[PDB]
Amino acid sequence: YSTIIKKVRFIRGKGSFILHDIPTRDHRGMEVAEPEVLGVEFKNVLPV
Amino acid sequence: QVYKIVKVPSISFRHIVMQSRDRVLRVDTYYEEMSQVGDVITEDEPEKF
Amino acid sequence: ERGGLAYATIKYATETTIFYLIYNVEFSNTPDSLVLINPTYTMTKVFI
Amino acid sequence: VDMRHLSLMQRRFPDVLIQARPSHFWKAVLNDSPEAVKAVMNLSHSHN
Repeated sequence: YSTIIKKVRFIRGKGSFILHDIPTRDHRGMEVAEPEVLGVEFKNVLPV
Repeated sequence: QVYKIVKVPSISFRHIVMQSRDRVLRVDTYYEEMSQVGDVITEDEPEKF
Repeated sequence: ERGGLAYATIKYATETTIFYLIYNVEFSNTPDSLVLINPTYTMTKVFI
Repeated sequence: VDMRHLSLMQRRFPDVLIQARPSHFWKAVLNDSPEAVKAVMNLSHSHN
């Protein structure tokens, strides 16, 4: 039960965040998101 | 003050001789003055453009 | 830097110039003012 | 009138003039101005 409560506490604490001043970029007169704000990492597949 | 008063109009055209006699070059100073006043333009920042 | 999002960055527009060359004939007395050490090339061209 | 003419010129040539937002046009027309107006407008826009 200690492991169970520790895991559920970790799940609760991991997902509590507020966004503030995300980086942006200007493109074709609009605002676009810079690759690091969205949670996708694809560094390895680009050179190949 | 929006306008100015002057005694002589500004120079506009001038000439260059290439040591020759038959022909010379005529150039316009307005184009040079307009060229020299601008700034470097990059597509990344529309505000500078 | 190595292994980044890209190998190199490019500024598409930079300082570009158009020149009009008329050598003074008297300067031929001292050729050092108008002689290059080796043949060279000119790259840019602008039409108006 | 500068704002109106800038919008018109942006609409005239879409292929060689890039897209833009009204905020960029306002910043550009505010930058080139007697700076008493710039100072008071900067203070007002900082307050509200």
